[PDB]
Amino acid sequence: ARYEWDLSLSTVVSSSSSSASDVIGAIEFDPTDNIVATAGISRKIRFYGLPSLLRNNAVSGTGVSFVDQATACEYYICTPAKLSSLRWRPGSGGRVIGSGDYDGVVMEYDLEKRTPVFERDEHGGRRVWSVDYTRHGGASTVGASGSDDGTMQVWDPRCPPEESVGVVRPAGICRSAVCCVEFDPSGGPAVAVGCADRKGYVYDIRKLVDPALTLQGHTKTVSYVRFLDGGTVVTAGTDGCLKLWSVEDGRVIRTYEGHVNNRNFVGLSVWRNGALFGCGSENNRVFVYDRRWGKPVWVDGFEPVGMNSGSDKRFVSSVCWRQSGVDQCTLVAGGSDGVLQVYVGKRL
Amino acid sequence: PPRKVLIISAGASHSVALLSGDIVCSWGRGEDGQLGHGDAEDRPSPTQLSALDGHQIVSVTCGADHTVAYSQSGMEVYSWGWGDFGRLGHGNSSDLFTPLPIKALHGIRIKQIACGDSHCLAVTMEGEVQSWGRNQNGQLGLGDTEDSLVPQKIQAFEGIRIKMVAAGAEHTAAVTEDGDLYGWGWGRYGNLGLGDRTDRLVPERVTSTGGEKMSMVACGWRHTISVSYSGALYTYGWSKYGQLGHGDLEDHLIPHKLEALSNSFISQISGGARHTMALTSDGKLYGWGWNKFGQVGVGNNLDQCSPVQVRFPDDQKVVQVSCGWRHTLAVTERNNVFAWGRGTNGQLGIGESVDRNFPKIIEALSVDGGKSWVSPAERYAVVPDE
Repeated sequence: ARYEWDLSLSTVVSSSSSSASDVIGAIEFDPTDNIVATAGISRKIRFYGLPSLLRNNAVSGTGVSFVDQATACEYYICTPAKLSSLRWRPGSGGRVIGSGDYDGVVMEYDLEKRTPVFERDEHGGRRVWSVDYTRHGGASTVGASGSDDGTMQVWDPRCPPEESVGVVRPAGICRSAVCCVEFDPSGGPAVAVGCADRKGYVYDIRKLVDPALTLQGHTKTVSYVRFLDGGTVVTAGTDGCLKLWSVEDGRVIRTYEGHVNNRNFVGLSVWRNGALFGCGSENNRVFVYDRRWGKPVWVDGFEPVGMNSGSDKRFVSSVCWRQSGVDQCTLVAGGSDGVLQVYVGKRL
Repeated sequence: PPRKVLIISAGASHSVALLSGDIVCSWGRGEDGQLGHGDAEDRPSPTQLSALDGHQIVSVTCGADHTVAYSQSGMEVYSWGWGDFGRLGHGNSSDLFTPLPIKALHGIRIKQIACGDSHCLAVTMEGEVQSWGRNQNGQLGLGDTEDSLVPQKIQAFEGIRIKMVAAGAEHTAAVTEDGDLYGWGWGRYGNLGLGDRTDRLVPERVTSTGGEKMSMVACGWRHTISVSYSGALYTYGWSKYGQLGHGDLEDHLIPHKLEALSNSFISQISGGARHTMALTSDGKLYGWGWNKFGQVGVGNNLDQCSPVQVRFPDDQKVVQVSCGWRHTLAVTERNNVFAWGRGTNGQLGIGESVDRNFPKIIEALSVDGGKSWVSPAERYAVVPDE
């Protein structure tokens, strides 16, 4: 087990102002990695210019920089429903961001006009847990949503929203929820889903009728699936573990344990260039694993001022790496209280 | 003998009713606290809101994910549900899962409460208006865009007795006792009736009303409905879903009379997010607009750009109607309650999680056939378990 990264808390974004619940359920970078969008229970998609956020609020030495929400947030979009998920739409030049919500609705917003441009309600009103888009498709991009109704649905955002390019029900008879959907980030044909039947599945987006690859070993719902590369995917389960899988044969390569996750979505993000897996934890911790070892290489336990009070046990509810990092990495974590924690890392 | 249903109100995903003996009941989505039972559970059937028993509640009103009730005898206003932007009026932004009194309104003579999606207004017996909650587009009428966590008087109405108000997603409208019509808040899609696309931070009189005095008003996400002393019905704003009801999908920046209903005298109106209901003097219910979930009640799921009569067993007359975001409720002359539209969270009150496109009787209400806070980790971002 090698400890190769100096990964340290740089910035904390918090609100003095609002007592509203503000669990962060989704954190995503735009295609340039200049913008971070967050969303969750508070029906607000918030945007942050991350380099400028850190540059304009820097402190001396190794201290942590504390920034108020009103200072940190460039702007936000009020939405009709609680958000489960966010994804920027490729091929739109960072102009369009998609969301899934607790009304079962997929929305797309144009950020140049701040207006909704796409609205799809085809999951019977069952919650949408996850949204994604195919990569390197250009004009052929398609979106997909996974929902409590037990389907992953594939739709063309240029067509009328009532239409569908495909629909799969991975869990079969019991129709268990599809909790996560993820397209191959390098543009291959694989699309991975995680389901409440405790399994992951890998389909061929070009031909959804072809038999899925089944990822079987979790003992609880698969809450997340993320690609490491064209040949491997990482799942998270509410059995308290992550698992690395071969896409070629479906075997478990490695299981990762040490964090606490038996109930909530706590986030999973895979930094593909560094082969590092980040996730939240229900004991208010951020965990990072290296692909090579099943024990965490790094944990952080930041506690915002005044957390102790209140009987609500704060947890880390979302994480997201900056994918374009190679010699530097950036990990953004979101708390169940709406606090953002920005970690920056360089090699030791 | 079932209690008479006195008041029905529909929210974004929930429904509330007031019955004789001042009994409040609530059903539908409960995850945000909007049912007021002290838990975050949905309720598929009308469920008595026990915390308000004996409080002499005389009125209930749904916002989107919040609810307000008031007692004229107790001189107390109560609110609960989702609390962001101060829409509950308690001086903070906290969620509530049980009713709490709005202290600022204690001892005030309240004649009406209107609940927009994220703001509220109270009209007093003396015709004054206080507002609170979200104000980003000026919908509180206070002359700024700062949200207000407590009720504040609209100073622009001093000397102007207000008959009633209505609130949409981000705009507000009002009618005076003299018959003047007003609009303010978000005006991008013409729903203020002022002839331009500009928001208004204070009430602005609609100068082009066809020369008629307006008796009632109601609001949706991007449209507004008004009814004249003559009983003529006017709609204005966006009509992408046909919610204006004029036979086309054209915008209207000023009140436009709905000619197909000139035959009838409109006695009540209600605005959904994107659909519309009008009740005639005869008890005929007409609906139009967004119908994807069947919330127009005319037996299909195609949008309706012109009024269509909603049909009830034995053509019993309707005496009350209330639109939510995606469903509709109605009370008939036979003391029956009907619901239709989206029912995923049980808001139709018929023990289901299904949509319906024609009226369905709520058997629990018809003659014919606990904690203030719930931790977010128990009700949001919970991984489906099995």
